[PDB]
Amino acid sequence: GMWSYDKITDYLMNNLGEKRYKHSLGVMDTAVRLAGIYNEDTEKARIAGLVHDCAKKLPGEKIIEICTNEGYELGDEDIRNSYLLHGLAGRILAKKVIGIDDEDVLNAIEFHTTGRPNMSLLEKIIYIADYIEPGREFKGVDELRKAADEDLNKALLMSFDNTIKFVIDKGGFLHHNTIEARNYLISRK
Amino acid sequence: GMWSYDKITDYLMNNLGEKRYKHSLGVMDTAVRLAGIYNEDTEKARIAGLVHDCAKKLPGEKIIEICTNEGYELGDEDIRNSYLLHGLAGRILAKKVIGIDDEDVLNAIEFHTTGRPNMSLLEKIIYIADYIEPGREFKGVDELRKAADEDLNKALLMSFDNTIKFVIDKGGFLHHNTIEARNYLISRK
Ligand SMILES: [Fe+3]
Ligand SMILES: [Fe+3]
Ligand SMILES: [Fe+3]
Ligand SMILES: [Fe+3]
Repeated sequence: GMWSYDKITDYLMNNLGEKRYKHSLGVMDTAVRLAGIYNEDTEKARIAGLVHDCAKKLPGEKIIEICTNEGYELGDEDIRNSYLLHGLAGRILAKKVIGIDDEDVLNAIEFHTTGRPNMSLLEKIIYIADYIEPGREFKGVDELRKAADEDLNKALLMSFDNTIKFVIDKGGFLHHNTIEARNYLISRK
Repeated sequence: GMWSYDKITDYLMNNLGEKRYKHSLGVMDTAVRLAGIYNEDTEKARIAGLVHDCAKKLPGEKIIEICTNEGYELGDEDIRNSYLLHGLAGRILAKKVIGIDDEDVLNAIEFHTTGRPNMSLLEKIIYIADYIEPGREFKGVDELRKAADEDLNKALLMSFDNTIKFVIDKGGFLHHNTIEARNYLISRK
């Protein structure tokens, strides 16, 4: 069955450490706030936000092993940036360890690192909450916060654009889910 | 059989018009020059460069119809930027109308608009020649020309980066082949 809130918080503090656990509470609170604005279920928002980073502190090799063992097919393109995953590994832990069965919550956890095409409202909220939670501080966090409060799709687009430019600037790999997520928003806009 | 050079030039002038035909001769000459630098076959370079834009002046709807009729499966992601495709339609015309059978030449024509992972030397030469042919003039064309003369992979990477940033800036769609082409170069670098 599903773990109690208190059992979950114990598990997250143990696995994530103080700083990342505090981040997670911030994401939770932010997800709940956005849920209020957009009429999303508050408890779906609270649980997905709370547990979204449950696999964050695992080594990439272990993340890959968890995903592979549970039946997910990963390609070389998924393995080469193993950081990214922690969303899928987190979905797996949320389902198999924590006992969370809600499909929307599991998707929101899975795709929070990259986004994807045709995201649910909950998926969007969890994705953006990670960027705008109160504990975050970076150039432009404010416009992003404003946009999230008014026009969620705009906020995601702004985030995707920033990510892609940053990766280009750093010479890193670009994940297809992020590219496809952005295209999908442009085509609906 | 394959058309004579003179028949090809007649066809290109008629179909492309003066300005775009002149561009094509520039690409041809540039491809030949780069072929000399990199030890690629000069006649493969000359024909691919000459005919690469043979389908450029067709309407997008007709480009799509040519590709579909000849058996290529196009997705919504291919159709939404139909401009791009003219490479595949050009490959089809080069094979079925002009009588060009060389697989490498056909690939170089097909992928000149986007690039792709694991390009041949000829594919790379045709792709970059389009950007650096003498008739071109834009911010940074010079560094691109320098890089092409010394480090072809560097030049492509620079081009892909520029394209992606430009599309983001303009709010357009990003084609998976360009993203995948860039990732492939980063992973070999
Ligand atoms: Fe995360
Ligand atoms: Fe996070
Ligand atoms: Fe072209
Ligand atoms: Fe061209």
